[PDB]
Amino acid sequence: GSPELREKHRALAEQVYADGQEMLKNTSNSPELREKHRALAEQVYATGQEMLKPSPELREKHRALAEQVYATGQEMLKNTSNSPELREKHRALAEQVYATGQEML
Ligand code: HEM
Ligand code: HEM
Ligand SMILES: [Cl-]
Repeated sequence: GSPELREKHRALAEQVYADGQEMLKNTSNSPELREKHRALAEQVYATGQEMLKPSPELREKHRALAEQVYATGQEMLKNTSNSPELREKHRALAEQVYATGQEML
């Protein structure tokens, strides 16, 4: 429907992934970086919704996984330090979101 919106979503997704990976490599991240990631997360989520307004079952899966990853991140917003356990459970989920989005491409 709108390729411009799809590519905005993609580019935002890429940037979420980069600071995610960047943040993974540090025991403590500045609030600036943590906030960039999460503002970007908010905008990929928003652009994804905008597109719902491939197959329906694949979009459904991706959407459900997005919500789960976003809800997971919100819990991490309350923590000055997120542990390996938390950080890796979030990474695993986020990986499934990326995969399913790429499966639609
Ligand atoms: C929030 C985290 C999300 C991430 C990291 C994410 C990531 C991606 C990625 C990487 C793609 C493939 C883009 C490409 O390579 O061209 C994609 C496509 C897509 N995403 Fe998401 N997504 C997210 C959330 C959502 C949500 C919440 C929705 C819907 C409510 C959504 C709907 C879509 C749709 C419909 C496409 C395919 C668009 C098209 O084919 O024209 N996404 N997503
Ligand atoms: C794909 C969609 C993703 C969404 C919607 C998302 C969302 C969030 C949110 C809302 C937070 C809370 C921010 C904070 O604690 O300050 C967060 C934290 C985090 N995310 Fe993500 N994230 C995604 C992908 C990733 C990926 C792929 C990685 C790693 C490769 C990652 C690594 C992290 C890390 C390490 C934190 C914690 C930062 C810290 O404790 O200093 N995220 N994420
Ligand atoms: Cl804490």
